[PDB]
Amino acid sequence: QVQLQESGGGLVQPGGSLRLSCAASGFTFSSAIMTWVRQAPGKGREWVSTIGSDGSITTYADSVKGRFTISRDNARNTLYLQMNSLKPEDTAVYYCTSAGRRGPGTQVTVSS
Amino acid sequence: QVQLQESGGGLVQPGGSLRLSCAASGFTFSSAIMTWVRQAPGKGREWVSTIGSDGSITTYADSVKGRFTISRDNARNTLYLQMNSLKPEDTAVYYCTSAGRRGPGTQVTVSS
Amino acid sequence: LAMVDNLQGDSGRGYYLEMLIGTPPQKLQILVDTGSSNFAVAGTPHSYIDTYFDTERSSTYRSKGFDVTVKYTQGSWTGFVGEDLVTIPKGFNTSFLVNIATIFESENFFLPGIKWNGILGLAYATLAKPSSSLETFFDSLVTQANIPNVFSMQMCGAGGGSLVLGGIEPSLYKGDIWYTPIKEEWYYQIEILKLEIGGQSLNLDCREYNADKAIVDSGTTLLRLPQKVFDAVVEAVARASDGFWTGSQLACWTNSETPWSYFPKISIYLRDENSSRSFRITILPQLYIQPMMGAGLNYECYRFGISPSTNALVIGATVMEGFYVIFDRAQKRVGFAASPCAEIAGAAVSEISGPFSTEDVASNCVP
Amino acid sequence: FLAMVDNLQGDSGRGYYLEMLIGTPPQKLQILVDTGSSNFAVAGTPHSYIDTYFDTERSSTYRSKGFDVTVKYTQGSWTGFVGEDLVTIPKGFNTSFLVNIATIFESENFFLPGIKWNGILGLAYATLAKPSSSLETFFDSLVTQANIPNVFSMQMCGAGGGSLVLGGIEPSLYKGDIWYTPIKEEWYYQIEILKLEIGGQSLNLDCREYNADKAIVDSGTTLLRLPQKVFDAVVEAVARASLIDGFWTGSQLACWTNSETPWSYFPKISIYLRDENSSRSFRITILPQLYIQPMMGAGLNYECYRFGISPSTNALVIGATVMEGFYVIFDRAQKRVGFAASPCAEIAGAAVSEISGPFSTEDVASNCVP
Ligand SMILES: CCOc1ccc(C(=O)Nc2ccc(F)c([C@@]3(C)N=C(N)OCC3(F)F)c2)nc1
Ligand SMILES: CCOc1ccc(C(=O)Nc2ccc(F)c([C@@]3(C)N=C(N)OCC3(F)F)c2)nc1
Repeated sequence: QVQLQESGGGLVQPGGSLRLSCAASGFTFSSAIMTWVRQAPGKGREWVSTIGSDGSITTYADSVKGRFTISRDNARNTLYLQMNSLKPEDTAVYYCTSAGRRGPGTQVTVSS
Repeated sequence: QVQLQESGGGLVQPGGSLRLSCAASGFTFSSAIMTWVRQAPGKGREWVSTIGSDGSITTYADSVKGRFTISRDNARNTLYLQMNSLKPEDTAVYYCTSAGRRGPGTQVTVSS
Repeated sequence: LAMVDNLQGDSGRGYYLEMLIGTPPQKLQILVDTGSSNFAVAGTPHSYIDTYFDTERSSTYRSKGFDVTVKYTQGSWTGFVGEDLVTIPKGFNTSFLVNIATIFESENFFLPGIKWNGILGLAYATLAKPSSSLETFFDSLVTQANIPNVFSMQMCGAGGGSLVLGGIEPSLYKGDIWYTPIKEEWYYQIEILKLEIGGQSLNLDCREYNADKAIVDSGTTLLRLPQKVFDAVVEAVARASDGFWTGSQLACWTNSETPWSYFPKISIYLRDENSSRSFRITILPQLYIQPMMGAGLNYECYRFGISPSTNALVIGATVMEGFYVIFDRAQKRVGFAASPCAEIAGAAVSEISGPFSTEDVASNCVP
Repeated sequence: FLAMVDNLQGDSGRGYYLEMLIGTPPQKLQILVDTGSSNFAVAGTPHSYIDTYFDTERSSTYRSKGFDVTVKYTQGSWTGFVGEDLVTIPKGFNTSFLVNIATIFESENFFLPGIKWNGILGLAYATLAKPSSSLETFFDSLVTQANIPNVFSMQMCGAGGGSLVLGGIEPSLYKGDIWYTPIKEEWYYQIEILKLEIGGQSLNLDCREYNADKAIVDSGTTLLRLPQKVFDAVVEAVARASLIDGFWTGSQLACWTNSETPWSYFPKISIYLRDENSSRSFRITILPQLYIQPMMGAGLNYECYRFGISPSTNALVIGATVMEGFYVIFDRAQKRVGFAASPCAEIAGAAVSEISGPFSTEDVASNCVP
């Protein structure tokens, strides 16, 4: 029963760098597909990155490619998103999701 | 009730001529396809010639072609077979036929 | 080994022969009917056929100057009667002059999804319309081609076929041919002595089978039985294993419900030429409990391949497709033989054996 | 999106199915669209009644979760290894998405003869997925990874192929209006039936008989399936309105000639459903062509026919007998099932279903569901 909590978001300057975490409890995390999506204020839900259960298969949105890296540590029930080369257009709530469920979000905000 | 009677059979020399006639009574002769067949002693029946109801369509066995002429005279309910250039192998009983039924036949004999 | 697979079609939409008529030849597809005696083809277009014989395009066609109507229970056809040259491409070098009726007016004759557009009656003169003097197609052919006065047919529709005109072809059968006498030269009327269901005799006087005739008819799909006989047959069949019986409904069974293995053989006993003897022809459930959809699913729906008649026991397609059948008009007799192309999966769907004594039955079973 | 029009093959008898490309390089399989379950499962080994299967060992991107699942159903079952691979849909999508998949290596009565599909796409909700709701479904994967709306729609065009539109509604698939009814629970596509009527007259039955314990829109069920007591009261009413016994139980088919024109004699079957604005209801109707179902198709002067309604023990299943009549919108985001008159749902020009509204929700409970 999918429970998840993201954190690591904050306020950074362009070219900045954050590492988001998503901690899971109550479902079989080490056997679930995991995904990050973001959502700007009154813009669309925007998929970011998906990782297969053991970590070897990761897919990415064009808009973040070469900049962000998805990854997970199955032994600690946690998903990651390494966010480099951050620009203002990355401003949004980052949500981790699995099986139709999502966490509360982490606010990531990029400004000069 | 197809009722038929052949005549004009007889004995002739090789090279000679006979005209066979077949008189019909009690069926619709002027509407009938009509046929001549022949049988020599103990050999199978051999078809000779067929004529359609008005006389215009006539057909012939290869063996008699150009030598025999089939014809009919509807107003007289009579079928004819003009037989020229007879040879020993035309020796046989000749019978006129229609719709399964035949007459008694007429005996033609061609010998030296 | 010339007229072997010269038929198309199937035991439900009929077996038809290819035929070329007139000059130049027009190609028609003509149903083989051993229970009538006219040669009749569509002469005008009709909504359920692809082609027809247009007599105005044949230079050799001649009109007789009259037409004919033929009635059957559910319909009729009316045709101009004429004469023209015909050839059967698979079977014959030359052409022969025959009578043809050209249908310009019919009812219920050409039906949706039929593949033929003409009918070849191979029965005897007595049934030709408008009289027995209208020379039948097979009397013409016999007379004009010098063949024996015999034909024979094999249907491979169970689970095309062959029509051999002027004899018998060894490769179309296996085992012995048994001959039963032709009792009367009209239909192909034969003398049935006994019906057995799943090896039990019906309680019936043998005359019940031959009231008012027992006939062999490639022009009838079902084994058709006088009502009294059909009542015995249903009761006996349903014992040994309601809309179904009447052909009103189909019964659906799954394939592991294995429905063929729970129905009996039906045997028909016929007199040998040696009158003190008989042989039996037998069909299995395969032939009389017929799969209707052929949709290749895990269930099939079936119709009972027997139907009541008023005035005849009609040995139609559904018995004939079990055997090679010889119509030996010369020696007045009908031959039956096991038919190799009668196997489903490789399983036989029919049986022939004999002889059995006729002590038990009257010496003439036809009233 | 409009590329999704006519993406399904098959019929209401053998099911409608979608082409899907799986793994790397892609293997091409035929997947039944099933709105009554929630797993994505495909043949993983050769079988007798299938042409092809997904070989996981020819996929460079396949990864195994290392456990396997068994799904049991009334007659039959299917066991499969659970894994993950990239899928694309040729009709709808330029790219590929990483989804869970069950490769079946052992089943009973799953692949039946003359069936053209070799797998199944369950499009219902997380809750009915095996082995647990936490196994992400294909539709939650695609919704997430492709940024589409959380809606799909389906049109079935084999009364007497189809379009499956993932991520919305395509207007050229319907005519008139879409009426929506509430999804009552998110497991099956469970909705509320308020009233059944045969030939303008109602059945003497409580609205709660109908939703026992659930009325569901199921694309993976051939017939309209009615609880035994509803089944019996429908049959008695249909018989009374016309022609007809084994026909009712599916064990026999009635054959009628062309001109005995069978359809003229049976009555309309109308299902009343609650509108989103609850004071109202609408009515989806099917006519005899959809529920008296021609079985031979040989174009002869007769036909034999199946009764396309059947008893269920405890489920009212609006399967293909009804869904063939309408365009159906599974609007998960808004918790509602839409229905609209479907252009392709006419046999010889005549429409074989109808949709109409609105009517008043007096003479029936505030709530008709257990
Ligand atoms: C092989 C069985 O499949 C078949 C399917 C249809 C048919 C068929 O139409 N037969 C058919 C159609 C019209 C018709 F007029 C006839 C006639 C003259 N011949 C027979 N013996 O019986 C009825 C009949 F006197 F009216 C037969 N036959 C066989
Ligand atoms: C257009 C409808 O026609 C159809 C024809 C066949 C089929 C079909 O095979 N369905 C089918 C086969 C196996 C199976 F396992 C299922 C499941 C999972 N889905 C549903 N909803 O109910 C039964 C079930 F839970 F078992 C369905 N479906 C539809």
